[PDB]
Amino acid sequence: ANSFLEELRHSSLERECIEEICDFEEAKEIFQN
Amino acid sequence: GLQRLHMLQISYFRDPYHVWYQGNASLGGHLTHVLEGPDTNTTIIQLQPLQEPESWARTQSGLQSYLLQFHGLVRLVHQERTLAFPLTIRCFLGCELPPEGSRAHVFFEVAVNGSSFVSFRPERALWQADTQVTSGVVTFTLQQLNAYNRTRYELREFLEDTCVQYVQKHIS
Ligand SMILES: CCCCCCCCCCCCCCCCCCCC(=O)O[C@H](COC(=O)CCCCCCCCCCCCCC)COP(=O)(O)OCCN
Ligand SMILES: *[C@@H]1O[C@H](CO)[C@@H](O)[C@H](O)[C@H]1NC(C)=O
Ligand SMILES: *[C@@H]1O[C@H](CO)[C@@H](O)[C@H](O)[C@H]1NC(C)=O
Ligand SMILES: *[C@H]1O[C@H](CO)[C@@H](O)[C@H](O)[C@H]1NC(C)=O
Ligand SMILES: [Ca+2]
Ligand SMILES: [Ca+2]
Ligand SMILES: [Ca+2]
Ligand SMILES: [Ca+2]
Ligand SMILES: [Ca+2]
Ligand SMILES: [Ca+2]
Ligand SMILES: [Ca+2]
Repeated sequence: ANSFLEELRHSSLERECIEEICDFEEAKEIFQN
Repeated sequence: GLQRLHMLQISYFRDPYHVWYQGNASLGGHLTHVLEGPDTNTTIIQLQPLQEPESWARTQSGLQSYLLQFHGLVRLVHQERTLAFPLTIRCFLGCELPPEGSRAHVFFEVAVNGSSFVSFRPERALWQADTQVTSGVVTFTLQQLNAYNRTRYELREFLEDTCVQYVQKHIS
């Protein structure tokens, strides 16, 4: 999930997809594939 | 009479990480403040002692925090969608108090490279595109601005509450 200016922080599977719900683009930002 | 505080900010971005700011503010037709400098050292001045030392220092602090957040948002749009540099952004904003007594009219319009881009709608505190050219950049910028309390409600409150009280106090 995104909060104000959080997206300037490096992507994090734990912070973004486990502690929060992440959308597909947020997941892709972690995969870097 | 129509009582108002206008604020203008021009931001020249040489690249994502460096910006030169140039701005000012006016109460009616009277110039009251100037802002100028690189992102690392932006000078903010009240031309006349309108606010006492402590209160001015608090206003300056809020403006410096805003500048870092504004730059941060431009850097984020670039990292996520790619922006073509150099670019110039102009923010023109303010509050206008009708003589009759109705609710203050406010605005916050953003232009990029001299053309209309996005602007704030205070009724529901939402941003809309002012350009009809669709792009990943416009869509993303609007998604971000419409996603947070900070860029919606806090921004509306700066215009409708902080700005309005400033006009009521320093013009009279
Ligand atoms: C009214 C008091 C007046 C005192 C005297 C005036 C001083 C004048 C001196 C300076 C000259 C004027 C020029 C600068 C104007 C700055 C505007 C400040 C607004 C501000 O602080 O906004 C805060 C929100 O910021 C945010 O949300 C940060 C981001 C905002 C969005 C910007 C939109 C640009 C879009 C860029 C996207 C990228 C596009 C890519 C091409 C909310 O205000 P607050 O913190 O006071 O809280 C109030 C709630 N309590
Ligand atoms: C106020 O700021 C604007 C930014 O576009 C600038 O063009 C204008 O000349 C400034 N006014 C003064 C008196 O410096
Ligand atoms: C803004 O204008 C500059 C200088 O003309 C140009 O190099 C740049 O691509 C433009 N950036 C935009 C439209 O975001
Ligand atoms: C807006 O910001 C967050 C939502 O993520 C929350 O902590 C806060 O309570 C919200 N604002 C208000 C006034 O409810
Ligand atoms: Ca998050
Ligand atoms: Ca995120
Ligand atoms: Ca992310
Ligand atoms: Ca954890
Ligand atoms: Ca979190
Ligand atoms: Ca993202
Ligand atoms: Ca992305």
